[PDB]
Amino acid sequence: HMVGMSGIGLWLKSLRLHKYIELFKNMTYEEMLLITEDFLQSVGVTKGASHKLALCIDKLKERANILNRVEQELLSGQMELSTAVEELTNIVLTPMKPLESPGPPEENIGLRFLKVIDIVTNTLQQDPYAVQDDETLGVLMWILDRSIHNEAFMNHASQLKDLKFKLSKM
Repeated sequence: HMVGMSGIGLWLKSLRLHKYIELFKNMTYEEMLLITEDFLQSVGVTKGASHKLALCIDKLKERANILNRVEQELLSGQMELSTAVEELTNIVLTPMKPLESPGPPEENIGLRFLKVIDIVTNTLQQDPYAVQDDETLGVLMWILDRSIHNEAFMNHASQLKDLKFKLSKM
């Protein structure tokens, strides 16, 4: 697989679409983002899966805005941690290019994702009852878990394990 596509299989499995793993064979990250429902129907994907995958690809394109929004609303106190962690859950397994990918930092998905993780874990440790929310804390630990193994975060794995360790001891 090419840059940013090492997690394509796990992502598809998460959407119950791993049946189409071969479609991505030598596809580049940029090509994946050019996928349309029309293209999928044309290459043998059922109309149902074509629509669903097209929707998922569209959501991939919204990641930067979603992360930007979560960052903002958490900093303003408008968004609950449970909500922020739910949003992250739907992004953590998506195909992400390495942090070292040149371009506007604001559009660097991996970077925005790690930024939100910092805000979340920081807001958490400052919440007197944070420890009492077993559900939210459990999802977050799973997120850190999947992030530690995301090749795009290769050079941050150490910091992530540390963070996850700190939280496990609250």
